[PDB]
Amino acid sequence: IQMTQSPSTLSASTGDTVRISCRASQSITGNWVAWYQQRPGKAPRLLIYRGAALLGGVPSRFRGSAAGTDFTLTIGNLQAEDFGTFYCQQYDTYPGTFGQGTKVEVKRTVAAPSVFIFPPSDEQLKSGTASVVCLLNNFYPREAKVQWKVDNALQSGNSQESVTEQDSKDSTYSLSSTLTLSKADYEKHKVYACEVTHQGLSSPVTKSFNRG
Amino acid sequence: QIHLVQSGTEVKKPGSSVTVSCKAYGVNTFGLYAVNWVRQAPGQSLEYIGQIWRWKSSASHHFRGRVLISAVDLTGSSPPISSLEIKNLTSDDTAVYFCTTTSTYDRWSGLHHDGVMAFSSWGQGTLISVSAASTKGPSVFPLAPSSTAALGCLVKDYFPEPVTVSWNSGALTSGVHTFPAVLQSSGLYSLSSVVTVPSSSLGTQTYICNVNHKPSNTKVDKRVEPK
Amino acid sequence: LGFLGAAGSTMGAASMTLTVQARNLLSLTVWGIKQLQARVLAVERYLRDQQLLGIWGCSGKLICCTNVPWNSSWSNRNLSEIWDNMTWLQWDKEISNYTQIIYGLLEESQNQQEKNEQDLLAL
Amino acid sequence: LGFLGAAGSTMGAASMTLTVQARNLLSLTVWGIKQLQARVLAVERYLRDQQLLGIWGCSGKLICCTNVPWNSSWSNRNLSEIWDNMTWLQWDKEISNYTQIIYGLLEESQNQQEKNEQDLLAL
Amino acid sequence: ENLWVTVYYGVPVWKDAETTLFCASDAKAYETEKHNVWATHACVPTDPNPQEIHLENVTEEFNMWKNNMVEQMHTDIISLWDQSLKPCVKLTPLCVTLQCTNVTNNITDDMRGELKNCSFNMTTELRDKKQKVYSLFYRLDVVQINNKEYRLINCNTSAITQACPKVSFEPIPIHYCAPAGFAILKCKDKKFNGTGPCPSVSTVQCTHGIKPVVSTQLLLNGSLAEEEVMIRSENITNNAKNILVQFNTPVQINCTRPNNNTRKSIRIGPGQAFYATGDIIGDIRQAHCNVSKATWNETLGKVVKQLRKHFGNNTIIRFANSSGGDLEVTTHSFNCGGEFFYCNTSGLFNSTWISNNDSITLPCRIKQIINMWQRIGQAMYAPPIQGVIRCVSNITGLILTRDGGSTNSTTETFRPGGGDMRDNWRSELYKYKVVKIEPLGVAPTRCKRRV
Amino acid sequence: IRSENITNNAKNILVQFNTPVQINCTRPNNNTRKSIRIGPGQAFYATG
Ligand SMILES: *[C@@H]1O[C@H](CO)[C@@H](O[C@@H]2O[C@H](CO)[C@@H](O[C@@H]3O[C@H](CO[C@H]4O[C@H](CO[C@H]5O[C@H](CO)[C@@H](O)[C@H](O)[C@@H]5O[C@H]5O[C@H](CO)[C@@H](O)[C@H](O)[C@@H]5O)[C@@H](O)[C@H](O[C@H]5O[C@H](CO)[C@@H](O)[C@H](O)[C@@H]5O)[C@@H]4O)[C@@H](O)[C@H](O[C@H]4O[C@H](CO)[C@@H](O)[C@H](O)[C@@H]4O[C@H]4O[C@H](CO)[C@@H](O)[C@H](O)[C@@H]4O[C@H]4O[C@H](CO)[C@@H](O)[C@H](O)[C@@H]4O)[C@@H]3O)[C@H](O)[C@H]2NC(C)=O)[C@H](O)[C@H]1NC(C)=O
Ligand SMILES: *[C@@H]1O[C@H](CO)[C@@H](O[C@@H]2O[C@H](CO)[C@@H](O[C@@H]3O[C@H](CO[C@H]4O[C@H](CO)[C@@H](O)[C@H](O)[C@@H]4O)[C@@H](O)[C@H](O[C@H]4O[C@H](CO)[C@@H](O)[C@H](O)[C@@H]4O)[C@@H]3O)[C@H](O)[C@H]2NC(C)=O)[C@H](O)[C@H]1NC(C)=O
Ligand SMILES: COc1cnc(-n2cnc(C)n2)c2[nH]cc(C(=O)C(=O)N3CCN(C(=O)c4ccccc4)CC3)c12
Ligand SMILES: *[C@@H]1O[C@H](CO)[C@@H](O[C@@H]2O[C@H](CO)[C@@H](O)[C@H](O)[C@H]2NC(C)=O)[C@H](O)[C@H]1NC(C)=O
Ligand SMILES: *[C@@H]1O[C@H](CO)[C@@H](O[C@@H]2O[C@H](CO)[C@@H](O)[C@H](O)[C@H]2NC(C)=O)[C@H](O)[C@H]1NC(C)=O
Ligand SMILES: *[C@@H]1O[C@H](CO)[C@@H](O[C@@H]2O[C@H](CO)[C@@H](O)[C@H](O)[C@H]2NC(C)=O)[C@H](O)[C@H]1NC(C)=O
Ligand SMILES: *[C@@H]1O[C@H](CO)[C@@H](O[C@@H]2O[C@H](CO)[C@@H](O)[C@H](O)[C@H]2NC(C)=O)[C@H](O)[C@H]1NC(C)=O
Ligand SMILES: *[C@@H]1O[C@H](CO)[C@@H](O[C@@H]2O[C@H](CO)[C@@H](O)[C@H](O)[C@H]2NC(C)=O)[C@H](O)[C@H]1NC(C)=O
Ligand SMILES: *[C@@H]1O[C@H](CO)[C@@H](O[C@@H]2O[C@H](CO)[C@@H](O)[C@H](O)[C@H]2NC(C)=O)[C@H](O)[C@H]1NC(C)=O
Ligand SMILES: *[C@@H]1O[C@H](CO)[C@@H](O[C@@H]2O[C@H](CO)[C@@H](O)[C@H](O)[C@H]2NC(C)=O)[C@H](O)[C@H]1NC(C)=O
Ligand SMILES: *[C@@H]1O[C@H](CO)[C@@H](O[C@@H]2O[C@H](CO)[C@@H](O)[C@H](O)[C@H]2NC(C)=O)[C@H](O)[C@H]1NC(C)=O
Ligand SMILES: *[C@@H]1O[C@H](CO)[C@@H](O[C@@H]2O[C@H](CO)[C@@H](O)[C@H](O)[C@H]2NC(C)=O)[C@H](O)[C@H]1NC(C)=O
Ligand SMILES: *[C@@H]1O[C@H](CO)[C@@H](O[C@@H]2O[C@H](CO)[C@@H](O)[C@H](O)[C@H]2NC(C)=O)[C@H](O)[C@H]1NC(C)=O
Ligand SMILES: *[C@@H]1O[C@H](CO)[C@@H](O[C@@H]2O[C@H](CO)[C@@H](O)[C@H](O)[C@H]2NC(C)=O)[C@H](O)[C@H]1NC(C)=O
Ligand SMILES: *[C@@H]1O[C@H](CO)[C@@H](O)[C@H](O)[C@H]1NC(C)=O
Ligand SMILES: *[C@@H]1O[C@H](CO)[C@@H](O)[C@H](O)[C@H]1NC(C)=O
Ligand SMILES: *[C@@H]1O[C@H](CO)[C@@H](O)[C@H](O)[C@H]1NC(C)=O
Ligand SMILES: *[C@@H]1O[C@H](CO)[C@@H](O)[C@H](O)[C@H]1NC(C)=O
Ligand SMILES: *[C@@H]1O[C@H](CO)[C@@H](O)[C@H](O)[C@H]1NC(C)=O
Ligand SMILES: *[C@@H]1O[C@H](CO)[C@@H](O)[C@H](O)[C@H]1NC(C)=O
Ligand SMILES: *[C@@H]1O[C@H](CO)[C@@H](O)[C@H](O)[C@H]1NC(C)=O
Ligand SMILES: *[C@@H]1O[C@H](CO)[C@@H](O)[C@H](O)[C@H]1NC(C)=O
Repeated sequence: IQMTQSPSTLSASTGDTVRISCRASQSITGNWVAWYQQRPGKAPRLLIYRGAALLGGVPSRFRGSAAGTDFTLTIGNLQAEDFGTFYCQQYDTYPGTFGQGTKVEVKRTVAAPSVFIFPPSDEQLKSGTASVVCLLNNFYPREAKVQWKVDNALQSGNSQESVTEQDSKDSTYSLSSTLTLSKADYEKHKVYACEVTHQGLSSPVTKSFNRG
Repeated sequence: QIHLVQSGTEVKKPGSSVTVSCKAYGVNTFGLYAVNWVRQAPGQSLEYIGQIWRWKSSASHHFRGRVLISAVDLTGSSPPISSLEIKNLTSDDTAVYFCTTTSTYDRWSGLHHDGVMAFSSWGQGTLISVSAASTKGPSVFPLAPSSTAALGCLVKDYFPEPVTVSWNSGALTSGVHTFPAVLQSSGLYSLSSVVTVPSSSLGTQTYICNVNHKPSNTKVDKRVEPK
Repeated sequence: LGFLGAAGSTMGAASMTLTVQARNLLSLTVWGIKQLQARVLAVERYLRDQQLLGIWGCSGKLICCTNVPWNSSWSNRNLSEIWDNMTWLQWDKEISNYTQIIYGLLEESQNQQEKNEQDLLAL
Repeated sequence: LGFLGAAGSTMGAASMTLTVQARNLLSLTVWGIKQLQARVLAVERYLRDQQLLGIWGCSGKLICCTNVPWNSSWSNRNLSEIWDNMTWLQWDKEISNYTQIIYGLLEESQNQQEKNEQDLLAL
Repeated sequence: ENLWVTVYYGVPVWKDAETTLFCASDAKAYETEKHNVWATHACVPTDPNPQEIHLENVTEEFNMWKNNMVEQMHTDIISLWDQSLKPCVKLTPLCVTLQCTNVTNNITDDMRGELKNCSFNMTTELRDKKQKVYSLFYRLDVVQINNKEYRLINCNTSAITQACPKVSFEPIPIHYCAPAGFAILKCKDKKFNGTGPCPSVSTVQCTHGIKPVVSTQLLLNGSLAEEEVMIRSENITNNAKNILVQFNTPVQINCTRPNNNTRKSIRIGPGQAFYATGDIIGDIRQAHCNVSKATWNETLGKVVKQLRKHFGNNTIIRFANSSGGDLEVTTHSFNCGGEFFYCNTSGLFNSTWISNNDSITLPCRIKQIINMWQRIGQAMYAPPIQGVIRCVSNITGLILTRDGGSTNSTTETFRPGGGDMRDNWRSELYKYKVVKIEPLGVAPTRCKRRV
Repeated sequence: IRSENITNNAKNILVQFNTPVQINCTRPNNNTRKSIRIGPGQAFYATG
């Protein structure tokens, strides 16, 4: 058997009711399904077993349900401690199998990022490398892609991204893109540009810089 | 009062062997508990490895003939301890291994289904880093501002983890966004830590980032200058 | 052989030895008090499933075939992996979610062929 | 719905809900003494009408049709003013003069088709 | 393809369930009688040949420390002693001051007062007149208050109730049977340590004979391990947890009260007699238990071999005598024919073990006022036995204890210890689990009831 | 109002309020229990 959770991201605001769904390949008529909650930088945590049985000590806000092939989890009256991956396990047949995850986030409101481009460091240049970076700050709906246009030319296959966790105070994200390239090629190119496409902006804003 | 505590983070050569331990405090015996070993890949879902249920060990299909699970009972000074040994490490064996335990004493439980269990108690994490190349110092490069803006510091080609970044000897904390490290294609790591400050104060106040590195014992302090 | 001897046998092989278990379920100092509540507790517990086994119509039987289908959402197993593969304890642990549903269908379906047979007796 | 819910319903409408009442009749300090005579008094009172319901042949049934006629001097009412008009309590109060007569005819007529069926089994 | 629900009755399935077990006593009054503090008359007759059914294919799980068969036998014996001590004399009139004098004095030994000759005033017959009586008391039961004046050890904290002199104190085996619809599961494992799966289970109607003998530091007349010495502790890494050893071979212990006592009756009231000690006919000797020096030595090297399975194969294990507490926890106290001994078990636990005919006499002493154990302001006076006491029994285990310091130290000390008679019942009932049988089942069978 | 015989003076009358009336009261003295031994294993709990 293999469980299939949905949706993979289920951002919701505190104080409401939430519902994770979990459909197994075949019918589990014994209700051999448990629900685990993982928080950032911690070990998983059992909430529900045997379909909809509450493990001792868990808040009574959780409420599972079994339907043969469609098992659900209801986080009613959401607090701030119930944000994190929710895993689906089935112990009906060997071996136990997990789902894939369901990240629960906060709602707040849509924001917009503040892009900042930087040049290859002069000290870093002497090392033989000319890596360049793109940095967004304090945006939302993630869903952000960085378009690297060098000499008015698209660039791909040499960009690495890193997104930080959701902020605790403002519930805001961040992202950084870096192009790793040889020092010699850096001089050959003329103009460097970073293009960002986000739902929070009316049009794709592009901030670029000139070599030197 | 069940408290499984495991070993610490370790980096192993791609081809050596490892042994993770898990001391079970609050577990009376391993004939009344089942110890299952599950592993979480860097960004994947948890994967089940093997178990010792009635003093008879087993491993899943992937790990058969390649993993070893053992356990000893309550003895005098230490608790029941279970250890997992992985031979012939590969590049994909780096994950946060977990030690788990379920109470099998009750026969009508539902936490266990005649051989397969739900994991009621978890360890804490024994992240194993299987990688090549020797430890490298944390060379730092500056993200000098140029034309409210946000500056920062760049650290790359350092290994293994971790590195702690403090600005102005850890004085300023507001606006600091230390992005998580990203593994490169040359078996190394890099990261960027930046801070957002008002433009008018760029020249009035100096900003310095502290690059700390435990494995290499190399601590580098750098000063950034707006362009 | 013997009371509970076929406890680890598959479901099929333990259905031949029902009368061994069925004939064993009935059988003022500190000793007298606790010997007198053992007798009382053993007739009220035996009469609890005799009444239940009677609203289902299986009064004087050890195996009774009923008029309610299996619904296949209670257990979607074969008729061979259930009767030679699973012991009675395993089957009970698996079907424990729907016993209170199957039990209520067994008596609502018996006082429906008790009025249908009562209506048919007048014709 | 519920134990005794159809108490004010006519005889006809309260005969559909028999299994509600029938499944509810069984279920050393000062508290312990009076909790122990409540259990004893409730298993014997339940076995008094199980035995009675068995010498009449209606062992595992909630409605049993018998081989004794009504005699029309016990109650000369219609079959419609009895089954939709009179509640069970009214009928009991009206027919309370002849219950000990009807009860003795129900068992003398059952151990007469028990010997007739015993004689018919040899042929 | 279509299936129908069919109910089965008498299907083998059970659940753990605590219930009220009762008696079966094989040794009913065999035309001999002498009612005791226990079963005898009132316990239901036992089967001439009990039935044991070996459940094949089945692996149950036992936990000797969450057993409710022993938390129910514990209160069945506190209340068998209460119900036999309510209908006889209460020795409240004996809270007078006694004018005790040493029986020997300049007679023998160092002038030790092992026995005192106490005379006191009491109201015999009429409640006005009180005549001067006397009796022999032990030094363990008189507290000097200040030929000085004494008083009974008990009667500033507890109420004495003389044990009725017709009941017998000799334990009679008791079988704990289960009502109909319940069964007791017996672990037929020969190396069972009371916890974990037992792959060889069995079904019995009720347990074997269990003598209700209570003792401290040494389990007398118990049951022996089939193969080897067995160590059982609730938490073998906790010093506060007792350790229960079980000998595969008994160690015989003989001991006596060689003084030919004589019971005498004192009238404490109308229709109430106090059974004191008149005198001693012959030499005044000391009580003592005897244990073979070689048999104890080899049986104590079997214990240290198993203690090395939990405390490292290479460690020095030394036994020491009990540290402190009541006279019943610091001494091996038992009850030999209605007489309560408190033997000094310091010559037994005086060893030290490193990793690679003669007798031992233990000076017991007698007590006559006995307090109840898990504590109450209550006591029992045991009337003297007229004659010479001589009983022999088997040591079948120990109740040990560890002391803190096993964090840096490379040695283990094992003081003996008792005082909790709940650890007396679970050295016998450790292998028994009570289950309840659920006989109704449903299953699809493709039957169909004929309409 | 409920009485067995509302025309009999020897019959009590039982009133029942629809809304409770709260009644607070206290023993404001900070007493202290002390034990007196009236016999062997018997204590009389007097006021010190
Ligand atoms: C109350 O009473 C109870 C009843 O008496 C009592 O219970 C007894 O408890 C003791 C423990 O105290 C039990 O003994 C332990 O049993 C453990 C279980 O071992 C089982 O499994 C292993 C492994 O089997 C796999 O591999 C083999 C092939 O190698 C296959 O054949 C197996 O089928 C299985 O293979 C599957 O699984 C693999 C994954 O593991 C897959 O890869 C594979 O594809 C398959 O899917 C078996 O070897 C064992 O068999 C042995 O015993 C049987 C019967 O005796 C023999 O016939 C057989 O030949 C073997 O000898 C068994 O089936 C053991 O793991 C455990 O062993 C540890 O401790 C002992 C000493 O105590 C050491 O000798 C041993 O080396 C282990 O020590 C290591 O591990 C501990 C714990 O982590 C470490 O602390 C220690 O430092 C050491 O680490 C070293 O070794 C590591 C390798 O393991 C290495 O990686 C490390 O780096 C390091 O160097 C021990 O033997 C005993 O069985 C119980 N008795 C009963 C009847 O149940 C209970 O204790 C009492 N209560 C109290 C409180 O005392
Ligand atoms: C561990 O288990 C052993 C054996 O199970 C016990 O040994 C028994 O100890 C008791 C107490 O001393 C013995 O009972 C006493 O026996 C005395 C001598 O026995 C003679 O009489 C019996 C019975 O006729 C014969 O079988 C035997 O061969 C001897 O000829 C008696 O003199 C005692 O009698 C006094 O007490 C009884 C009962 O109270 C009165 O009726 C008498 O009038 C008299 O006052 C007493 O009967 C018993 O015989 C021993 N059995 C064995 C097999 O040796 C251990 O005591 C026990 N230890 C512990 C700590 O529990
Ligand atoms: C002697 O202890 C009581 C004293 N007095 C009373 N009562 C007085 N009045 C009333 C109503 N009860 C008692 N009731 C129950 C009592 C007990 O079971 C009880 O504690 N033990 C009985 C078994 N045992 C011994 O053999 C013993 C064994 C080895 C060494 C020393 C003594 C231990 C203690 C009890
Ligand atoms: C199947 O049955 C089991 C037990 O028969 C159910 O587990 C219980 O679930 C409730 C729900 O809150 C808990 O309160 C109980 O504690 C659980 N059992 C026990 C013994 O504690 C299980 O929920 C059932 N399956 C489904 C899908 O409802
Ligand atoms: C048995 O006793 C030991 C103490 O000797 C207990 O072990 C401790 O458990 C607590 C609970 O988490 C830990 O914080 C301590 O570090 C442990 N100490 C040692 C020395 O192990 C153990 O929990 C007890 N067993 C049970 C089942 O309660
Ligand atoms: C205990 O003391 C009493 C005295 O109260 C002793 O009784 C006296 O014994 C002597 C010698 O046998 C007699 O001459 C007296 O007549 C006795 N007096 C009474 C009042 O009995 C008794 O012998 C002493 N017992 C022991 C064992 O020393
Ligand atoms: C028992 O009571 C008698 C009195 O009935 C006590 O004897 C008296 O002791 C006092 C001591 O001061 C003398 O003054 C009296 O003259 C004595 N009376 C006599 C001898 O008749 C005797 O001490 C008491 N014994 C006890 C309490 O053990
Ligand atoms: C003390 O132990 C011995 C065993 O050494 C007991 O004698 C055995 O008793 C059993 C039955 O109780 C017999 O099957 C053995 O054949 C006997 N063996 C020997 C050597 O006699 C003796 O009964 C025990 N005494 C007690 C418990 O008081
Ligand atoms: C203990 O002392 C009593 C005396 O009270 C002894 O009983 C006497 O025994 C002798 C011979 O055995 C008889 O001649 C006497 O008539 C007996 N007297 C009484 C009052 O019975 C008893 O034998 C002594 N016991 C032991 C073991 O020496
Ligand atoms: C305990 O007493 C028994 C007898 O009650 C002693 O057993 C005797 O042992 C000797 C060995 O020297 C044998 O010759 C005898 O035949 C045995 N007698 C019986 C009746 O068996 C035993 O030796 C005593 N043990 C101790 C330690 O005193
Ligand atoms: C256990 O044995 C030790 C020594 O064998 C005894 O220790 C004595 O304790 C007393 C305190 O009451 C000291 O005054 C002595 O000096 C100690 N003797 C030695 C040699 O150190 C201890 O009393 C014994 N305890 C028991 C219960 O047997
Ligand atoms: C029990 O026996 C031991 C030894 O047989 C006694 O230990 C003696 O204790 C005193 C002081 O406590 C020491 O002066 C002696 O030297 C000890 N004797 C030995 C041989 O070591 C102990 O007193 C006896 N009684 C108790 C209650 O422990
Ligand atoms: C424990 O045993 C040891 C030796 O086995 C005893 O040591 C004694 O120490 C005294 C010291 O004054 C010597 O006079 C004795 O000769 C020693 N005994 C032997 C047999 O040599 C120690 O007394 C014993 N302790 C107890 C409480 O019995
Ligand atoms: C009643 O009096 C008792 C004194 O018997 C008070 O208890 C004392 O409280 C003070 C502070 O509250 C402490 O410092 C003392 O140590 C306490 N003494 C004892 C013996 O407990 C008690 O607080 C008083 N209660 C009230 C309500 O005033
Ligand atoms: C069968 O079981 C399902 C599960 O709840 C139920 O909805 C349905 O009414 C039952 N009957 C039939 C005929 O499927
Ligand atoms: C059920 O029985 C049929 C009959 O041949 C068989 O083909 C099928 O494999 C069985 N199913 C299982 C799961 O064993
Ligand atoms: C009582 O009378 C009302 C009014 O006709 C009727 O609806 C109701 O059914 C009667 N009682 C019962 C139990 O039906
Ligand atoms: C009895 O039923 C018949 C059937 O039609 C009817 O004609 C007659 O009036 C009824 N009698 C009474 C008393 O209602
Ligand atoms: C127990 O399991 C074995 C394993 O082959 C089997 O042969 C045996 O039949 C089982 N027990 C019973 C009573 O059938
Ligand atoms: C009895 O002997 C003890 C032993 O020390 C002594 O203290 C006491 O004074 C003696 N009493 C009499 C009355 O001789
Ligand atoms: C016998 O006792 C001595 C010390 O008294 C000890 O050294 C020896 O090991 C013992 N022998 C056995 C076989 O235990
Ligand atoms: C004996 O010593 C070995 C040391 O290799 C240890 O592993 C073992 O637990 C000890 N006890 C035994 C083998 O019973």
